[PDB]
Amino acid sequence: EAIAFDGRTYMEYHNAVAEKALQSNHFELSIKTEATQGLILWSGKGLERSDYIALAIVDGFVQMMYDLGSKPVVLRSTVPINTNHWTHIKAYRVQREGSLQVGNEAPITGSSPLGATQLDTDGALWLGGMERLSVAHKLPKAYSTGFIGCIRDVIVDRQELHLVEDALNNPTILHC
Ligand SMILES: [Ca+2]
Repeated sequence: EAIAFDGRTYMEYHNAVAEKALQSNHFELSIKTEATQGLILWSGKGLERSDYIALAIVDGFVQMMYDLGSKPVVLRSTVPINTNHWTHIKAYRVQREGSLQVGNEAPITGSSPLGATQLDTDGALWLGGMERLSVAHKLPKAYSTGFIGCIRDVIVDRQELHLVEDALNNPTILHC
């Protein structure tokens, strides 16, 4: 079941099986797009003070960004994502270290600054864009740009995410 996004489509989900302290994050999914800029996924409370970890298309390539409390670190892929062809994306973080693998490229890795190791969230996860966009002039434009393309087989922390009935904001479902 592939879902389509037209640039104004954003779905809200909450972590499946309070204030939680997460030591790790695991994201898998496939996407299809022609976009050079766009927010794919944002996990965090979404507030100015909140920690986060996100996936986005910045200037033609997928990149992973996260701030656990000691400033953000970015991991940028070397694969052009706007081929309009389905492409797999494997992303994970264990404490400070992270890995981003788009397609069959060699995994790009890195560590966020010394300090925080936990992502403090309430379980919120956004797809295609995010409600609280207080970042239009605080991060690259891609992060406040709705995604345009398709997404399928999304797996979060080893658990399959059901794009349609798991959504909470009763969105307008359009398939690819
Ligand atoms: Ca933290």
